Amino acid sequence: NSVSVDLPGEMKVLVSKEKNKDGKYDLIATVDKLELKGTSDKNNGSGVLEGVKADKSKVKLTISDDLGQTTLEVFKEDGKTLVSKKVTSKDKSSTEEKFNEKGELSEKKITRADKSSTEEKFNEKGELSEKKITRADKSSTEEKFNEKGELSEKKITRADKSSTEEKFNEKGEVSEKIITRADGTRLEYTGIKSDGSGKAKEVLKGYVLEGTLTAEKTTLVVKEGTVTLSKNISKSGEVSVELNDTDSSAATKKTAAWNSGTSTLTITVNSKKTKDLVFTKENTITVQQYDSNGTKLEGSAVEITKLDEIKNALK
Repeated sequence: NSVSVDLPGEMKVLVSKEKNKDGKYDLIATVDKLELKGTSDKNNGSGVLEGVKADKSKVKLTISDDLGQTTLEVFKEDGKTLVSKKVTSKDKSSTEEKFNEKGELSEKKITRADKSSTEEKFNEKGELSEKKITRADKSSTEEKFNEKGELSEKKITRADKSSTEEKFNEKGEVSEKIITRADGTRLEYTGIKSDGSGKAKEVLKGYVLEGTLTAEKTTLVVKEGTVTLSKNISKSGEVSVELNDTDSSAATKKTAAWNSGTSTLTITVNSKKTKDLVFTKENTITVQQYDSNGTKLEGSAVEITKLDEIKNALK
């Protein structure tokens, strides 16, 4: 009864082998649950097919004579006001537009043959509101602009799912910055001022570390009584941990060494190594105890899950 035909948009059309009552060829295709229907004086599968959704919008598919392009148009109930238009080519590239009630372009999206894309939204003056470019890999950069045409936010997401996200003030300087790492943990900088100064906050699994950004670097502090543990992030991004005890007694005072090659803070009490604090590549902290002498580590490292557990390690 029919013959099936492959079309640009991962879609297919069926075409009758016989002519109908009116000398024409029947055409049928389903497109998102909607069955579109039409007829053509041709039988290669080209032509227009139309439908109506349940909410009364009209759908029209036009398939070019050579079958190398398709246009899908959604209209409102009047059949005249365009809502969306998607044009697709057999190389898989594409164009989508969406329109508002007035019929201005509100959204536009170009898709390349390599699935990379550029998306743009326009405000009600028809000016650029937001733009996103997504790269062949999975990388993506993404901008927002205010009602004065100025950048207000920018976000550089990467292949590994890492991202930097900036917000901008009136001078067009960075007043907030959020840094996410592949592992989902964050670095959050707020209230950034022209000198450098701002709040800092590292968000980890189960707890947050707080501190300050200066133009020198980032310092996150944990305090327990006389002890202060400081986690420094330098302008290169390298981590350094530091311990200060405002204690003066010997039998009790804590003291620590940082080994940058291992990313491990070892704490000594009374000339004997007591435990190791490891700060991992998965940006977790772990603790492990030494033996009597302080020569070797024993048991198994234990992941810190709450802040109150870092404090108890510093007692």
